[PDB]
Amino acid sequence: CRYLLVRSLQTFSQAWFTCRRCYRGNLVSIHNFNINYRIQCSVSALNQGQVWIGGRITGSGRCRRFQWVDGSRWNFAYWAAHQPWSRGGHCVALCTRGGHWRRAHCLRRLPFICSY
Ligand SMILES: [Cl-]
Repeated sequence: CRYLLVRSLQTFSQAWFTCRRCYRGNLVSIHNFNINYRIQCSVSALNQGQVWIGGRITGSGRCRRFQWVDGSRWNFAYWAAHQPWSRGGHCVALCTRGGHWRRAHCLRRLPFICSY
């Protein structure tokens, strides 16, 4: 899986369409632990504690159906302790320290990982 770290802080939608606009891809869609580690390796120097990825807790009310923007299936997740319920927004963000996933509010401006 090819992935590119963009260091500019942008909202989720911004990042999503930024990946599509600049590199013709999407926000990274992680499907195993290897990619999660390599992506964790690429975000070991980021001061920002989190980075956006393609995850979406998209559910009408309380359906809370995790889904990737890229459309790929949702078969893997590396959730942090005390996650991912009763906290956070609708958009997922990978914690730079450790590599565990979080739930963040989409309007937050954080670095992101573009796939290509
Ligand atoms: Cl939100």
